[PDB]
Amino acid sequence: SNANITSQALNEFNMATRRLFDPTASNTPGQPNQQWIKQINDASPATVQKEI
Amino acid sequence: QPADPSGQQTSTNTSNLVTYLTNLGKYLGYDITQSSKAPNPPYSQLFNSNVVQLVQNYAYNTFLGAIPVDAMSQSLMNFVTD
Amino acid sequence: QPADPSGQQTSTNTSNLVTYLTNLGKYLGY
Repeated sequence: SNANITSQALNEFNMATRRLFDPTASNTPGQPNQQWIKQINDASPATVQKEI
Repeated sequence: QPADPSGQQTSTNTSNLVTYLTNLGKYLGYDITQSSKAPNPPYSQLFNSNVVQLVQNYAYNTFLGAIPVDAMSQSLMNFVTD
Repeated sequence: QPADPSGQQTSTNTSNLVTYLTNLGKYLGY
């Protein structure tokens, strides 16, 4: 019902490069789930500390 | 009326307090004077804990499963006994 | 009786303090 296919190498890739560029992210300002850099640009100090 | 010096001194102290709070806000990197530029609503939690949690769980599962194991019996491919 | 300006000044200062603390809390993310 929610079967999702992933591999070891693919998961490592999506782990390492989900914070650099995300093809599933939104590239236009004003939408949610934007790029990680842009989200950091607006995040609070506590949020970026947790992300660290 | 006879002005109390305590009132004037407290007025100067409070103005100094507001100035010093503004300066501290500026030093920390924020502009405190206007509430509009402040975040609304504020956010303290992670961006999206659900998606990252899913990624970590899937990574743990993939590491556990991908590694090739001796497959001759159900009790022979175990990683940890009890 | 006429009001001493010190009281009004302190009231405005304290309201500004309330506002500034709320903005600082919002900026930190709370």
